[PDB]
Amino acid sequence: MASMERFLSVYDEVQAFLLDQLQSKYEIDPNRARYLRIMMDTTCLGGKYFRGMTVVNVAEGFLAVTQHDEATKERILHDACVGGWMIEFLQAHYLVEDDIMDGSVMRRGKPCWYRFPGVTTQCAINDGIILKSWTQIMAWHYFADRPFLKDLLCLFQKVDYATAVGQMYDVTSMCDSNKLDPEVAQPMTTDFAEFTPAIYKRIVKYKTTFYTYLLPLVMGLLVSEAAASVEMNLVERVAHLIGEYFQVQDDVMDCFTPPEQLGKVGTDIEDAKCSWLAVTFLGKANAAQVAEFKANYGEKDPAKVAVVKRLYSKANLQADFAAYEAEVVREVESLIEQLKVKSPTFAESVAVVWEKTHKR
Amino acid sequence: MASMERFLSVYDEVQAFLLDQLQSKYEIDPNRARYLRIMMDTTCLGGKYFRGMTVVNVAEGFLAVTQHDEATKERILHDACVGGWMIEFLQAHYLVEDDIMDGSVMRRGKPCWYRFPGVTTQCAINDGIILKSWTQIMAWHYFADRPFLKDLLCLFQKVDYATAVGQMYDVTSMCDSNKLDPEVAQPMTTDFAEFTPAIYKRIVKYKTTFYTYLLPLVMGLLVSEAAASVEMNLVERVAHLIGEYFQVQDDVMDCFTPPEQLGKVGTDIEDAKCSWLAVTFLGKANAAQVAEFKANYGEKDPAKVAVVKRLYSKANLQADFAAYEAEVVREVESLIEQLKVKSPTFAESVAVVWEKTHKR
Ligand SMILES: O=C(c1ccccc1)N1C[C@@H](CO)[C@@H]2Oc3ccccc3[C@@H]21
Ligand SMILES: O=C(c1ccccc1)N1C[C@@H](CO)[C@@H]2Oc3ccccc3[C@@H]21
Ligand SMILES: [Zn+2]
Ligand SMILES: [Zn+2]
Ligand SMILES: [Zn+2]
Ligand SMILES: [Zn+2]
Repeated sequence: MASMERFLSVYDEVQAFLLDQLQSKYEIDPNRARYLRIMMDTTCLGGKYFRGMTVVNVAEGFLAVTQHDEATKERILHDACVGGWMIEFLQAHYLVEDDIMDGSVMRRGKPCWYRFPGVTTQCAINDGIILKSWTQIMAWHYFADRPFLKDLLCLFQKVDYATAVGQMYDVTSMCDSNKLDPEVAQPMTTDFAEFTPAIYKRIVKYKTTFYTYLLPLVMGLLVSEAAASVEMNLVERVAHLIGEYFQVQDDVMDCFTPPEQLGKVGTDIEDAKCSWLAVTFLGKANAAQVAEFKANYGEKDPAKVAVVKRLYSKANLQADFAAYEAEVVREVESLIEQLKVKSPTFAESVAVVWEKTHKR
Repeated sequence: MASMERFLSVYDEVQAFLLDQLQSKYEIDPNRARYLRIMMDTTCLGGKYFRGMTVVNVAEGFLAVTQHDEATKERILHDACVGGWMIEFLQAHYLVEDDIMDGSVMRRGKPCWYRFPGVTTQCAINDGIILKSWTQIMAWHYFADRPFLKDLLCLFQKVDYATAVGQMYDVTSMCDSNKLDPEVAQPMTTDFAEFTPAIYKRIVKYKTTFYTYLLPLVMGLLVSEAAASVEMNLVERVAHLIGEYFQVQDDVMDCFTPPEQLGKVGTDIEDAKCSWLAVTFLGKANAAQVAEFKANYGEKDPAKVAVVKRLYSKANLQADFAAYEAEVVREVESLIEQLKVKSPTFAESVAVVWEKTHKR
């Protein structure tokens, strides 16, 4: 069976399980079951399933070099699918809640969930709660007797938390830290002193890299009972590096990719986000350019946004991007080499992860 | 040591733990640590701590009849405190997110978290996420080697899920079930055919009773390694009964308790909630009264809300309330008797739970 069809089949299985359980144990009625079914589909399906498929790919790599009964190979692949769906549902949770938090309009060329007419924010916030709760229901049901259950729940839990911490770093990235205070409405920074490499890296590491790259890789290891074929500190380092790169690309596309291709109208400039463009721009700008940036960034006014875009184009950031990319290729290659020592298989899965990120 | 001072001390301990861990492992800075500290205090403190103190009270009951080393008694009490805080933090999560969902203005005579000037909905939604994530951090840290860890995590997880399902039942309680559809903006019911005893009971059982009464009771059992002194089906039945009563009282107060005493301006009538008042009213009204109710319920207009209030006063619901109360006293007493068979101690803790609910 091809991996994707296995993964998609398991979605139908897991869906059926969750909805049958709501009927048998939670007293649900058919219409509310249907609402949840549609919610699940709308929020969890239609992306590339990169995250969930990474769990499957890591597990397949181990299967090719480890002796097992056929039924064991099936059980491991089933588990890697369930585990992959746990990640996809965790993402779904964060995309639902993030879109409400940010007042986002679209996602993947469709309206954000909360904007569907029969949803509304009042329901959507809870719908996103349910999404994450379903990850735990999946784990407890499918992995009840598994030796990796403890480690998988503990890992999931740390990654979820890291992600919410990351979200906090992100939403607060345009405030001055010394001014944070629940009692006082928060001004946007005027100095941009916090738009640094170190601060950017912190936002991205927590907000994205733990759930997008560390969790799929380590989950594949856990369902394969392979966590001793790796040095975990290498896995962490390479995850943090590739994830950073992913976000840098996402940031560039927010400003420069046509909305029909992006699946949304990018607003990082108006939202005053700590983007790779803004930090790299401020890293090379002269006094006049810095001043022009301050006068126009973080404003909904299209005139001011076009001024920021012009400032980015004029500042030749494509060159800094090529240079960053070179350095990431170097470091990722180095880490892949170091991972070959203990597991050539795992190293190859990481190479694939990197190719899929680097090319897209 | 008196139970409350132990419980409050453990809050400071747990706080310190969480915030020290953010600094040592999550790269947090002092100002964001302070924001989180203030968030935690604001959202988790200042209620009666009924839920968390129930875990402590159940555990103390067992201590009085079970032989243990002093250090064991301390360890059990510490665990019951941590477990109680897990529940208080879970509530905090749900109150933060519910207040945003409902556009609530106050809670306990203070502004809802999301309305603090330096919070905003964008941060508050994530703050409520963090709140729940902290329950898991607490459990994994404090209960890492405990024999009850699995059962406690699995129970917590089921109660959280039940609660979010309950939230869905609640927010959708004024729609006609056959009309639920993410694609279509939802009209309020015109027939009120779903304002029934069975439907009300379902909302309350899931939205409130699992986290307010079942979880504190069973958590006390788990931290005491006492789950075999009880018949779990009795524990469930008595929790569901007392919790229902709690909600019925809450519903009456929403309409009839002065706002300064309530800690908020009640809006169940304007929000078209499936309240005990509306279901009991529709259970005894004549055709004219039903029609007047339909013409005025679920509208912000104060004139229409006063008409609904007048309809409730005129319909002598205090009498139905006294009758309900009598029947609950009966049934709770019966269940307490049945629980004395296996554990007089546990039965007494349940009696206390009931006294504190029944009197308040
Ligand atoms: O893109 C690069 C880069 C790095 C190494 C070699 C060549 C280019 N940099 C360095 C800083 C320039 O302002 C920016 O901080 C960053 C933090 C994380 C990821 C990326 C960047 C940005
Ligand atoms: O309050 C009572 C009651 C019950 C038993 C004896 C005396 C009074 N009832 C019965 C139904 C009247 O419309 C209401 O459905 C309910 C569902 C749950 C809790 C409470 C009620 C309400
Ligand atoms: Zn966001
Ligand atoms: Zn982006
Ligand atoms: Zn609510
Ligand atoms: Zn209420």
